[PDB]
Amino acid sequence: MQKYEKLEKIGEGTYGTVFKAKNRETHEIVALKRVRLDDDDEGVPSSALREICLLKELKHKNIVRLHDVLHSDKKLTLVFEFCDQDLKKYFDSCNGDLDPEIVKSFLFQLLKGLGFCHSRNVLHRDLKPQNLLINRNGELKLANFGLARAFGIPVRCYSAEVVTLWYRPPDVLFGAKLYSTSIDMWSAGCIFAELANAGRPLFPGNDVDDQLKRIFRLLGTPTEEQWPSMTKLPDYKPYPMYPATTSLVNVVPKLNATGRDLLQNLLKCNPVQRISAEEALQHPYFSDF
Amino acid sequence: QASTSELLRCLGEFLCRRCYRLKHLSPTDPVLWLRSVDRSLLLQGWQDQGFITPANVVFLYMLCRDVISSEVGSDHELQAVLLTCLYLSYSYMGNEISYPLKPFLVESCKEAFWDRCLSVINLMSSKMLQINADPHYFTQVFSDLKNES
Repeated sequence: MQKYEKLEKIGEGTYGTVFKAKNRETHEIVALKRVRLDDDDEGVPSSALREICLLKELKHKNIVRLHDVLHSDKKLTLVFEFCDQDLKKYFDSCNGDLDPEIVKSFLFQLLKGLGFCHSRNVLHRDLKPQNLLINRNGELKLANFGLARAFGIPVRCYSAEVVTLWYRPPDVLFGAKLYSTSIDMWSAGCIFAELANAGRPLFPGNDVDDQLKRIFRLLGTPTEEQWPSMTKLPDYKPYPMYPATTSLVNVVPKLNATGRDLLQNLLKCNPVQRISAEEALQHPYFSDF
Repeated sequence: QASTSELLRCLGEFLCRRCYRLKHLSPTDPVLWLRSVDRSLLLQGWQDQGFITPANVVFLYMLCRDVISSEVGSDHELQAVLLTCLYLSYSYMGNEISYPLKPFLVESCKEAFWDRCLSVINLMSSKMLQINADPHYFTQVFSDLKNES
């Protein structure tokens, strides 16, 4: 663009290419996500248009801010606030070793942003460390809404092919075609565990089957009484019954009993039982914060 | 009055009434254009099921009522604007990650298409979310569409 000077290419766009840039008029540093419109990758503008539609309606300190959208050349440019790094890179920077106060701050900010999305009837559906941006002020922002969607209108189904595998909840792994805000809450629990240990995925499954096994191996396999509809899900198949007795103490060593309790409320297999973002923010984990 | 075919006919009758300059427009014309796009996406492998359902037609009508000018000057222009609204509907409400431009493009000037998308989004982004968030609003739109016949 004429108003913006490109500084560096810094970005694994989720669907396009991200650049660090300077607004020539105000001297402010921003991030530009550029999208070719004379495509050869036919469907990209579609995701970008959806992200623009949603981000226009999602203005909160903990959601990445879309400032403007430009259309020039054969290019769509989204102008975003600039953030120095994502959580994935941040883990590499600190040897995966966060102070427990920063673990708490990061989870709190994630939940505030996520709670805001859910209260506005938007599911993120791709919550993972690379989609979490962090400032040098220590501010965390949910980003990359290209898989997100508004929810509420009567629909026959949603896609079960949502959420990066390692962050996908068991109901969706079992092919549930209807899910609610609970989908993101599971992913938040996964991120929480990485924050509270050494910044490595809790459940790095190789495929859907391995994914479910890793989850149940740690948390226990749900019984019919805990999750009556489980066996009725479209891609259900019988899993071993792993005991619900396995301690998480060493899985999340940065956490006290209070933190472990919140973690378990996020990582409930039955989506109906999963804590909401609003409820999580009222959890005693955040009381002295 | 709940079936897709009936609601689509309601939308077609609405567009004919809205676009008073289009003397030779048939109420089935918009239905043909919409169904054609949906069939093409299915056959070509872009989606496994059709997008055109009662709820999505209501969503589309909500866009059309605010975006489509009574002053549209040709059937071609109506098709281009309608298909822009349809493309935004697939993009926003569809179950696939993305959809190709080709089936929605009937104009030579691609830049006009993209400018139209952005203009519609600037106008409608709030209502696009509100129709999902507010069941009463969705009901109002649905009732309005029904009463278009």
